[PDB]
Amino acid sequence: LSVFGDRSTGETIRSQNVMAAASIANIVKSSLGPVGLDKMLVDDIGDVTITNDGATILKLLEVEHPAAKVLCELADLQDKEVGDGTTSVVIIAAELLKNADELVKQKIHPTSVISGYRLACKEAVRYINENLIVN
Amino acid sequence: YQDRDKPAQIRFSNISAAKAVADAIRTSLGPKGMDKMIQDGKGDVTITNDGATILKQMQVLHPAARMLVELSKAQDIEAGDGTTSVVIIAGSLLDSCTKLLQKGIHPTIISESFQKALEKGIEILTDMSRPVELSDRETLLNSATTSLNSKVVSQYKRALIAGGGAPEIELALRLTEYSRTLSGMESYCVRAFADAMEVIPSTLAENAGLNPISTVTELRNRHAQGEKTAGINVRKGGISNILEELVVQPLLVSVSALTLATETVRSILKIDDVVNTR
Amino acid sequence: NIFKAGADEERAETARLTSFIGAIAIGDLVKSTLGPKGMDKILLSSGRDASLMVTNDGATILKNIGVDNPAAKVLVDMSRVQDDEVGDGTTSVTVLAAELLREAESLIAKKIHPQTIIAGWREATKAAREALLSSAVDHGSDEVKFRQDLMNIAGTTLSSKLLTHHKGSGNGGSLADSATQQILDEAERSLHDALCVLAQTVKDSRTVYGGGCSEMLMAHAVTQLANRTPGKEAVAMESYAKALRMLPTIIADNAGYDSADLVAQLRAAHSEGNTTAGLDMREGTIGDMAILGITESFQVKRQVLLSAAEAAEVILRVDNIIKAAPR
Amino acid sequence: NIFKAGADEERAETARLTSFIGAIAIGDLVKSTLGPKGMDKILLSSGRDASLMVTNDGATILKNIGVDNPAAKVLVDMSRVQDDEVGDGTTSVTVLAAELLREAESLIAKKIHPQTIIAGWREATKAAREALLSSCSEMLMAHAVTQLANRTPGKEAVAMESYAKALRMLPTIIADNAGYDSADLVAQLRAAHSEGNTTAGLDMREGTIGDMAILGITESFQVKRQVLLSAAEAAEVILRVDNIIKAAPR
Amino acid sequence: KDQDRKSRLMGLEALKSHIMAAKAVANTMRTSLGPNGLDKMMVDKDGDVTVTNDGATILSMMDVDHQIAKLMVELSKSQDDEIGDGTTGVVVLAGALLEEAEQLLDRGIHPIRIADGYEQAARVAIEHLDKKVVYGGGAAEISCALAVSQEADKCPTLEQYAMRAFADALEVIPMALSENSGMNPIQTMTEVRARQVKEMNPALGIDCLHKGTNDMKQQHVIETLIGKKQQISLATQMVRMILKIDDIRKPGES
Amino acid sequence: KRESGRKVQSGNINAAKTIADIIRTCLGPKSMMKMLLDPMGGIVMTNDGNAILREIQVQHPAAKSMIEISRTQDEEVGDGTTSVIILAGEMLSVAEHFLEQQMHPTVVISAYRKALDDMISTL
Ligand SMILES: Nc1ncnc2c1ncn2[C@@H]1O[C@H](COP(=O)(O)OP(=O)(O)O)[C@@H](O)[C@H]1O
Repeated sequence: LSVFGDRSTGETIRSQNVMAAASIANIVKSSLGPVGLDKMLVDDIGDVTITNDGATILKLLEVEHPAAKVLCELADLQDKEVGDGTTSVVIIAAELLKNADELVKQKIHPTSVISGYRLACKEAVRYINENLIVN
Repeated sequence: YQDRDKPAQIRFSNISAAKAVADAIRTSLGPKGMDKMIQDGKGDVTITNDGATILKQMQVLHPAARMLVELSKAQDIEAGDGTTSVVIIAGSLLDSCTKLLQKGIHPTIISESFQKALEKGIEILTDMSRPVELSDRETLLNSATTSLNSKVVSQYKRALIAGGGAPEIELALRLTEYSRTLSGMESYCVRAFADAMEVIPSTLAENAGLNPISTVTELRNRHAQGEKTAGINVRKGGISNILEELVVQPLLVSVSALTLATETVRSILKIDDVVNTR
Repeated sequence: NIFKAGADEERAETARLTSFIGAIAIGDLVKSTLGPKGMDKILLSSGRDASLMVTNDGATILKNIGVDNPAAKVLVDMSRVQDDEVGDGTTSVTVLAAELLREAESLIAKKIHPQTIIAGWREATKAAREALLSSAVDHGSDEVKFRQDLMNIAGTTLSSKLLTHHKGSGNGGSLADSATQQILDEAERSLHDALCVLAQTVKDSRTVYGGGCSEMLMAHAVTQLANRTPGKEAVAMESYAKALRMLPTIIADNAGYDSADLVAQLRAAHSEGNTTAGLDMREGTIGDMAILGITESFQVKRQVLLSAAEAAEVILRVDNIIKAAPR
Repeated sequence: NIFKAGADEERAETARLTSFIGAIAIGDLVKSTLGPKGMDKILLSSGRDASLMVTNDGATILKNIGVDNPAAKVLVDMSRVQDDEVGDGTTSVTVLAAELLREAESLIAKKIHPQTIIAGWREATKAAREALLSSCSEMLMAHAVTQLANRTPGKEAVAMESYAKALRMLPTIIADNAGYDSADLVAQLRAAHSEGNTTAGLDMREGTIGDMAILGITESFQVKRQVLLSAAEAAEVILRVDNIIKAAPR
Repeated sequence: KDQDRKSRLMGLEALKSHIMAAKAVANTMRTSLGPNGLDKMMVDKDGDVTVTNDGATILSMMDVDHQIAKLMVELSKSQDDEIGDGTTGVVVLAGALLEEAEQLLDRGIHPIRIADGYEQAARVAIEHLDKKVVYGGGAAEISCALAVSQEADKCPTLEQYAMRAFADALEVIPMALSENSGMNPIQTMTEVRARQVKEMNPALGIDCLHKGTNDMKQQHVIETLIGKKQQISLATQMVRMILKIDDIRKPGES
Repeated sequence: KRESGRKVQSGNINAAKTIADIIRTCLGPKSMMKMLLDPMGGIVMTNDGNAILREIQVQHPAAKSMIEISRTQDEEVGDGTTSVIILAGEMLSVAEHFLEQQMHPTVVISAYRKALDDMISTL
């Protein structure tokens, strides 16, 4: 087919988006928790913003990739809604993709994976609510 | 044979470009259709599964492939539904034509044969449909409400037919029986028309996590024994009686799809070559 | 420094090839459109995308395509004359002329001079023209029969057109109700083409059977003339007959039927009486053209025979193309 | 590893080319020698310089020359049968059979089956023999076959013409070797025999057409009958083959 | 030892490669089927030259070094002692079943499942046949294809696609006789099949010798019932034996 | 583009160590001189640790941090700046315990912060 652009299909597109989200997670993986390690942020001019906060990193992290930008838009949803847990979100979502990508290699369709993750989140919220402690 | 002059290369050039547009838009069929990523030239990126929006944002340059794009617009104006199913049907018929042309069958014989399957096809769908009363505002409410539940907003031809690709299986099943009574090249040309319809439910079964073969293979027996009520139910994730699930579509969508798709396949088949003017 | 800086000259060896390759290409371009089962064709001007269109009209294809070869421009201009003047036979003229040059290139390969070829084609065109004159059928009385012939001739002209689905000097809604202007424009063109030959049919009530009957009947008289003729003229006239027989061969090939079976059967038919057999595109076999109701005007087939022979005669007389330095 | 260690197998179009070229090559080898004005030819063996010689007999040319392809051996073996059994017409068999295969190669390119061609040649051989009994001879047989082409089904008509066209090439090659305009002499014989005059032929002495009955030139009936049959039969074998199976050399 | 240069290929790429070899042996013999079959020019190792169309003699001289093709020859060695006549019909039918199987591998069917489908259809065909005896000329193959096609609808499992493929593969024998006779194969195929339903229920064959018409019963062309039963049985058994092979390992010389 | 893993810490060490090796001999009253090739072919024979690093171009951001921290020293204290970079480079030059022993930096940093409280008390 002749077009004014470019196209690319297949399972490798899932892998390319998986390795991208996995890369963004590793940028904020070692900085998880109160003993997290600091990380440099070399801007375009030359300034170097050193910090360990995962939320501050993702606001300044600039990776020109669509899958990474989805997690950046995802960060704003968690920051505004609650204001914490953004680092665990990007790390949890990255492992679900790296594990789901392995299932896709075992001839497991993503629709069956999407259905499993939805039911797991429902039951997880149930088990969480059943094992709380009130204020 | 020598086959010095090779005008068939333009048929395979138009079929490949036509089949390419269908292969891309195939996965986005149904509620469980896999989304697709479109990136504008400026830098913006978007995600969607509506087949109509994807074809517009493809920038199709080939003439034969543009006929499928304009074909999808005709379905939107006439019926307004089944936009993605039309392009998938045309891509499979042309892919089936690639097997017939290798056997030494002419495009005109293939074109005239497909019209006979279309003529018998409309009779098959119209016979197994469910007539309704238009003045009865009860049927129109639940018909659009249940259909709108399949659309984005779920909270806020006087006939009907089942979904889940069941019209394509009854069409493919009885056309194979109709081809046994025919004579000449129309037999293989109509059988190939029947096998092409099976791409739709196998695509729905694939998107629903089921096996594409065993799903349509099981339904072809349920249609030989039962009726068109048997179709793929993605809400439950398996084969079920679609008449009970209240997942139906009007008759004009399935009829206009075969009508407009076959006319495009007949038009593409009649292309012997293209001339560049100035 | 004989011809440089734009100015070129093709010698006798190359100009003999360029003259035929240019003309034969235009014939093979639009031969697929011949017959009621003609193949469509896309036209897309370079540099612009809005010029897309699809058609199976041999006349419309030649009008829009540009031509740089002078040998091809002669054959194209001679075809546009048939479309503007007669309104029918634009495709048969281009195909019949090209098939003659295709066979002529095989004759010159046998060291047959072009002038020796032209002598045979002039004698064959007389015998071929005499065949239509004898087999032509006029209708002075029985206006019902003459009215029926106009209906058959109208269907032949309208064949392979947009409208194919549905007494003196010859100076909204679907098509059946006679949607946009493109439908009405092509409706006027093919319909005007029918009025041209139909008006010519009133001025000349003679009619001949189409579907390969007239083309095969003329080809038979040429083969008979090949029995009483000098040596080299026989081999040249034999190629004139084969060019006429290639017309129904193309009408059958475009329809998907076995052309070698149908066309060779018509030879055995016409060779032993039976000057009515032709191609039945409906069923895909041979049948009497009179019973099936297929017939064409005599002046149309006459001009198609003469314009095709006169066109090919000009190419053979050419042996060296001269191109000066373009400005 | 489908074929190795000497053994080999030729495909359809490969064995097609190998079957016709091997037979047609032997044809054009002896085409120049056909006729009283036959062109000489040199034969020079390997390792024996003293074996240099010159001749124009087609039988002497084929007996000494080696044959590698198997299809050519079938045509060369049948030529030796004509030299031993009959004793004359050896070059006519080899030239006529190759012209039949030269035309059959063209018909196969036109999507014509070999078996359909053999059905026409068998019918054509009947009308040709009937023309000899009623009766230069090469054009009489071709005239009857051309008339038979107008009294036959569709595809068989085209095969009959190639059979007549092959017979017409014999006086063409006889005239070409003599230096005369073969296109005029042969086309004049065709125009003659088509309307009476079933005694016309070539006059190599004067270089024109003359009455064979008056000039006193004639050939035996049994010789021409075997030349027609041995050529069509030999060409039938090659045309019927579609695959060649080569075994390992010992 | 000699692990270097060892053959290593498996999956669909291996099965399709095996199917590619069997098709070459079938297509080579598909033209030599019937009385109008095209002969084969065989050159012996000793330099001899022979020409014939015997299916058995073609396979004996055909020294194909591919292993999958050798099994096709070993099959025909036994057929000469059981059937005798249709040695080309076995190889031509096996190549047809493997060619149609290639369309199923793309759909995602397992080779062992196709093997079970053909074994089920082969029993339906064998059951229907009793209903230089049965009527030859391809009448039996066309009648069996209709029965297998109808019974395929009564197979609710993935073998349904394989049963349909057995019907189309059965038609290659009559489709080959029409091609070798110089006629349109598909037009002659479907016309005879429609006559077996629309015109009349009894089976009718193909007129390959260009005699009066079809209905070989009038032409007195009849084959043995044991012949046809073993023909499609040996063909199916060879297809199952080839479908159940997905690795040809041979150590190379280092 | 970017750096990740053990390559970063070992890379920052070589950068800070390299900046200290320049001015190792610029300490004391018998300090050694340095030759700075200007882009125009000129030379400056200064022996001031602040002036040397000010004129040198550095690509690693770790070197920019070492130099920028030295400039902050000059504003507060115009002496001992050369000792800061040498000690910071020597404290980082012990890469045996850092990577070859596979100790985490938090283990090293806890020891360096414990010694600093002891170094302050001893002085
Ligand atoms: N006369 C001296 N004898 C021994 N050591 C000295 C002497 N003068 C300076 N030093 C040492 O040199 C170091 C650097 O001194 P100074 O040049 O004043 O600071 P900076 O090198 O940062 O400019 C001091 O730590 C001091 O111990």
